[PDB]
Amino acid sequence: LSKIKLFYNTPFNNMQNTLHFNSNEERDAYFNSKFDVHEFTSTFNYRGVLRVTIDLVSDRSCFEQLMGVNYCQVQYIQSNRVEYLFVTDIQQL
Amino acid sequence: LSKIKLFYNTPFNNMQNTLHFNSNEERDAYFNSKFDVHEFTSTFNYRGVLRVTIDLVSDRSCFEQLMGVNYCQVQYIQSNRVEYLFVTDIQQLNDKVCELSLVPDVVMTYTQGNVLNTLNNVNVIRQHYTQTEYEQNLEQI
Amino acid sequence: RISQDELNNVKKYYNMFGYECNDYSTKLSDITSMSICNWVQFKGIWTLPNVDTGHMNMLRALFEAGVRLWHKESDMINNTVVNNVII
Amino acid sequence: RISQDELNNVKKYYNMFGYECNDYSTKLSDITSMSICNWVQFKGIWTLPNVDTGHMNMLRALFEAGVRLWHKESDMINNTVVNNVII
Amino acid sequence: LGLNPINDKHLLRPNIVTAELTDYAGNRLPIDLSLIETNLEFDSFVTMG
Repeated sequence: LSKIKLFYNTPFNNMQNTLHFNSNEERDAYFNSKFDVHEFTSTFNYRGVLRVTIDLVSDRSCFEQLMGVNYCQVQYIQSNRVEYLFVTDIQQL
Repeated sequence: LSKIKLFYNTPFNNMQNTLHFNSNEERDAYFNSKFDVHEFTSTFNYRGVLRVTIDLVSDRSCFEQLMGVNYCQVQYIQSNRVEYLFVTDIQQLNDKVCELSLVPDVVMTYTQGNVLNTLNNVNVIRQHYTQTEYEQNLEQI
Repeated sequence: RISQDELNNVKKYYNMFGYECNDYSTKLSDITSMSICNWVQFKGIWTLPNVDTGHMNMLRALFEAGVRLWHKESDMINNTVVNNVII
Repeated sequence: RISQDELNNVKKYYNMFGYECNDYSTKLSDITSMSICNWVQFKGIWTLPNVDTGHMNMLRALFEAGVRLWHKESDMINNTVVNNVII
Repeated sequence: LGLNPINDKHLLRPNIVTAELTDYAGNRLPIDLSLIETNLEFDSFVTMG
C-alpha cells in the first residue's frame, strides 16, 4: 500500500539538524530527484519505532551491502501523503 | 562465505586507540603479514554485537587455550571487502570448539587514509594542529 | 619553572590529547599533523561515503569521545609520546 | 580584542545556536531570518493542524531541545556557518 | 627555561613558567609570559637630574 525511496549517504542523521524548504512539495521536488542506486515498493507496520523488510534479487557481491542508506521517503497510496524517516540500522537476514 | 585471520597479542584493545595508515590496502598489507599461530575459514552472523564459532582439531594441551587472541580480520568472498573486529571474549564449549564474541573496530575499518580531512562543517572539540593552524589557535592555547 | 618531571606530564598531556578548539562548523585539521600520534574528537554532523548506517552511528559517536590515531605501531609500546611534534 | 580564531569561535557559536531569549508566551521570530541556518528551540504549548497526536509529542519535545533549520544543503557540508547573517 | 624552542612555544604560559623583576628592596614587577608575543625584551623610561 506504499511506494518507497531509500536515500544514500544523506546529511540528515542528527535527529535534530534538518533542512528547510519554503513549502512541502518543493522539498518533495528536491528529494524526488537526487538518487544514487535504489527505490522500490512494499508496505510497513507502525507503533517510532518500526521495521520494513526489503530485498535485492540482483547480486554477485551485494546481499546486504546496500550499505550507505540512512534516510528514506515513503508515500502511501492511495492517500498520496508523504512522510520521511531515518533508517537507524540495517540488520540482515 | 568468508576467510578469517585471528591476530594474537595485539595492541588494539582500547576501543578508542587505533593505528592509522595512509591508505587501506597498505594496512591490509600490514595486517596480512605478521602472524604468530592461527588463521582459518568459516562464516558468521551479525546484529555489533555478534559471534563466530571456531575449532582446533590438533590438540594435546590446546582445547581452548588459543588464548592471547584479541583482534581479527575478516574478508568476505566473493565481495573481497575487509572489516576488522575486536574479539571481546572466548567462551569455550567443548575440549576443542571454542566460541568467539566479536565487535566491529569501525575505527580501523572505515577511517583509513585521508578521509576525515575531507569532512566539512563538523564541530570539533580537540585535535592536533598543523603548524599554520597552530600559530592561529596559539594565543588561545 | 615547574619540575622537569611535571614539565613532561604536561608535555605528554598535550601531545596525547591535542589542544582544546571550540570550533563549531570547521574542517578537521590534518590527521597526520604529528609525528607519533594525532588526537581527533568531534561532534556531528557527517557521514562517510557508503557505510552501513549502523556502523556510522558508532563512528559518529566514537569520535565524539575522541580517538587517538597512532602513526607507528612501535610508538604504541614505547614511551615515545613525549617527543610528539609537528613538521 | 580576542584572538581572530577565538572571535570566530564566538561568531560561530552565536550563528549556530541563536541568542538566548527568556520570552514565555511569544510568537516565534521568523524561521528564515538568517541566510545559512536558523536555530529554534521552544517549550509548549502548541499543536500543528492535523498531526498524529503521537508525532506531535515528538515535535513538541524535539523542539524543546532545539533544532537547526538549515536553508541550503551545501551549507550543511561546508564551513559556511561563520558567515550566517540576517537581511 | 629548558624549553625546546622549535615546538614548545605553547608552553610559555604562567602555570609552567613565571617571570618577576625585583630590586631586592620590595619594588617588584610580575610578568605573565603568555602575553609577550615573541620576546622578553626589557626597555626603560628614565628621567634624571
